[PDB]
Amino acid sequence: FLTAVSSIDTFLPVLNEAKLQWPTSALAASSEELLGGYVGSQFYLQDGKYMQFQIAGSSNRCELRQMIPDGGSEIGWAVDDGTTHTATSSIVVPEQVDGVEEVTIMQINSGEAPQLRISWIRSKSLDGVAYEDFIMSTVRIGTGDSSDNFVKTHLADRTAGAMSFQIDVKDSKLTITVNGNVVVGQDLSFWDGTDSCYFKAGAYNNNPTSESATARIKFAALAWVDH
Ligand SMILES: O=C(O)[C@H]1O[C@@H](O[C@H]2[C@H](O)[C@H](O)[C@H](O[C@H]3[C@H](O)[C@H](O)[C@H](O[C@H]4[C@H](O)[C@H](O)[C@H](O)O[C@@H]4C(=O)O)O[C@@H]3C(=O)O)O[C@@H]2C(=O)O)[C@@H](O)[C@@H](O)[C@@H]1O
Repeated sequence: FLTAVSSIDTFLPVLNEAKLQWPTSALAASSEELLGGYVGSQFYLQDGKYMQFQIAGSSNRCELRQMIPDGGSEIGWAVDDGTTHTATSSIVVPEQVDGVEEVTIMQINSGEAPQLRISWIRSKSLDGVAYEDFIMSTVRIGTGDSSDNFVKTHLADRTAGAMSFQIDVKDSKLTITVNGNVVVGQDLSFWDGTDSCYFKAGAYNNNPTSESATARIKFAALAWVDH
């Protein structure tokens, strides 16, 4: 018997502003269904306090997608609309099983390309330095595929305990704060006028080396706010 995330109060504000996609982007459960007790092995309340996401398979996901609150439709905002768009979370990333290589846990996505992905990464060299078992940001500065289209940053090594995140977008600039420390005024002006941006959070499994290996991510808190 699995306990539903909506059975406690902690996540109700964000569930009232999200739909769930599982196991792919095109298969979704509405905000109303989430508030109404949606539960499964992919999305349940773990140890009485964690909104836990689980997913296996290449490019599969169990992920919340920002909606207009109170039964509204899909949100679309712009990096240059003058409003500050903020996402906060507290995440416990447990040890990922063999075959899981990268798990995107928060995003700014849009109808064009992902402006930002915060992901757990097993192993990567960045600007001549090797990092392992760590949290990375990937920001797009163009629409191409080569590395010049991205800015990748080591944010923090994965910790045993909960790790807090804050993503702030205002006036075409991005700030990321991890455990209260600023880790990224990153320019987003390439995306000026893109009116389809939205936040996501959960687990999106990228480039696994086993199709059966299950990514698993635990949220102690998640909120998205517009000021
Ligand atoms: O930097 C290196 O050294 C290596 O980079 C390798 O290329 C990377 C890119 O740098 C990006 O990380 C790129 O991110 C992709 C994701 O792989 C994934 O396709 C994602 O998919 C979106 C998609 O838009 C879809 O519509 C839906 O929204 O799901 C996804 C989402 O929710 O975000 O889109 C990202 C993107 O396009 O920005 O991934 C590649 C990669 O191959 O993994 C590579 O060049 C390697 O050789 C380098 O060593």
